[PDB]
Amino acid sequence: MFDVIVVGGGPTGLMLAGELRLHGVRVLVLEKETEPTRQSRAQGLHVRSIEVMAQRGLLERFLERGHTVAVGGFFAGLATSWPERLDTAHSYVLAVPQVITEQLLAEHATALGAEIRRGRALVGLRQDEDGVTVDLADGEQLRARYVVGCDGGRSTVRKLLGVAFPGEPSRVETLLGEMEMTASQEELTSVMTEVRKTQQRFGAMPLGDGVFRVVVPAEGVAEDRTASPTLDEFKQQLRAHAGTDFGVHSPRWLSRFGDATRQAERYRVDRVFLAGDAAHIHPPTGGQGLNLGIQDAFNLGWKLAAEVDGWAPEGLLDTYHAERHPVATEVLDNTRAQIQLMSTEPGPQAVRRLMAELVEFENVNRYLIEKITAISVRYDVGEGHELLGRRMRDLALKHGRLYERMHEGRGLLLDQTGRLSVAGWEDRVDHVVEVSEELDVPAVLLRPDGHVVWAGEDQQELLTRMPAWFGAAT
Ligand SMILES: Cc1cc2nc3c(=O)[nH]c(=O)nc-3n(C[C@H](O)[C@H](O)[C@H](O)COP(=O)(O)OP(=O)(O)OC[C@H]3O[C@@H](n4cnc5c(N)ncnc54)[C@H](O)[C@@H]3O)c2cc1C
Ligand SMILES: [Cl-]
Ligand SMILES: [Cl-]
Ligand SMILES: [Cl-]
Repeated sequence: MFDVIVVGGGPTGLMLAGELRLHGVRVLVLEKETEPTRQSRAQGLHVRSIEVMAQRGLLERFLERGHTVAVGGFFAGLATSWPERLDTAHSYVLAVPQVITEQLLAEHATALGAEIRRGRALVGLRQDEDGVTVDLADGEQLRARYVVGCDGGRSTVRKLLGVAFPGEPSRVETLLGEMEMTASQEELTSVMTEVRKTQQRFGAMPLGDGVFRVVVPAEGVAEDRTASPTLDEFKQQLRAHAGTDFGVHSPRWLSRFGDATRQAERYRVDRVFLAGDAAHIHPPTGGQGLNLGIQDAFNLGWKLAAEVDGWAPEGLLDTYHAERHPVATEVLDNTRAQIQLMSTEPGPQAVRRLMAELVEFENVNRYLIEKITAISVRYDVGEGHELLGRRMRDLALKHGRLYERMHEGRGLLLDQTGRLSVAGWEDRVDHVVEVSEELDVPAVLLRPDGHVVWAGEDQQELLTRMPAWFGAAT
């Protein structure tokens, strides 16, 4: 049998498979699609996702296949500028296609020793008090201690548990397409900016290889929710919302996505977990579905690997739902506000003009970017320092950065004075003694995902918060 079986070869399951392999966990990735989909969904990581890869040393391969972008207009298309005093060392946006993002995460999980069986489709599942039984379409049963559901928005695992999926349905659908056009490239650059003053969800971005990525609003709601949109439909929407069809060339692939904002009610149902789109779906327009799914698995990874090793605290796995469900609600809630600001009605247009006056303030622009990039996410840990909950930025230490010592996914203890020590938790927590100037506190205790659970200078105060997140001593 296996220790953990994840259901989904997407960027969420691959990120969870790598986090579990850092602790020697026999994992198994079940993916329905044999060949990975060539549909370029997302187009890059945000600041927090960039920091997540840096904590594992995966940032080099991402930066080799992409390029950094520091512009304005990521919040509801409000074309501004990038903030100045952004509390993060990776204050930029890496532009990598999701196909490359899934490719690097799959190669890293395979390099760490993860069974990725492509072509296996989960049909049914059931669980006892000792493990979970998985029934595949081919008829092969698989026993596992814990199973996590990363099988996308139409999650089969979620339906096999009764976990409700409440939220608002799809009301405003949009058309996306990677293509070229008979119109000049320089001519479209001057046309999009003029129409964007009213219809904000009309865009066009180049890919360098001669093709572009044009997103055009659609009319009505499609009843199939999976039917291939015709090319004549694409030009009819381009001529109605932009005044010119551009005469498109060869289209690589077309799609039509909705704006249904739904979120799972339970993230854990006793040995079965949900992550990524399996636990929350929201519109791609103002979306963090790739950033959220990565950070969801980045939160569950070290926690689930702590249970199979036997040192996890009592209700550690219960905190996955208690910490990643509110993050999905506020994200999903922000996506609705961003589409609302993109509405063409005279009401929402007046609110967008008010927001445009407020984003001129740097603190307002910084607050929105810190919330969108998810670098301001703060969990509930307890009472104490002002750092309790938030992650720790890449602090420049005396010898190298800070994220260069967290590759093994172990507990970190930044000790600037050296008088603090770990007694009995050496098997889970390291002891980095490096003086930093960006840190105004004597010592910080970091969870494997970077979030702070203790900050101070007392040894006895350290002895209080150590077993709360790392179990008892040896
Ligand atoms: C057009 C578009 C643009 C987007 N743009 C962005 C963006 O700019 N930024 C951003 O952050 N997010 C963006 N997103 C959202 C983000 O891409 C998704 O949320 C993300 O792909 C979901 O990650 P996941 O691995 O959890 O889901 P998936 O990638 O859907 O993973 C599910 C995988 O498991 C497989 N599977 C399904 N059911 C089963 C089963 N029963 N058994 C086995 N395997 C199964 C599926 O075939 C699939 O391969 C966009 C989404 C879309 C559609
Ligand atoms: Cl605007
Ligand atoms: Cl760097
Ligand atoms: Cl102003």
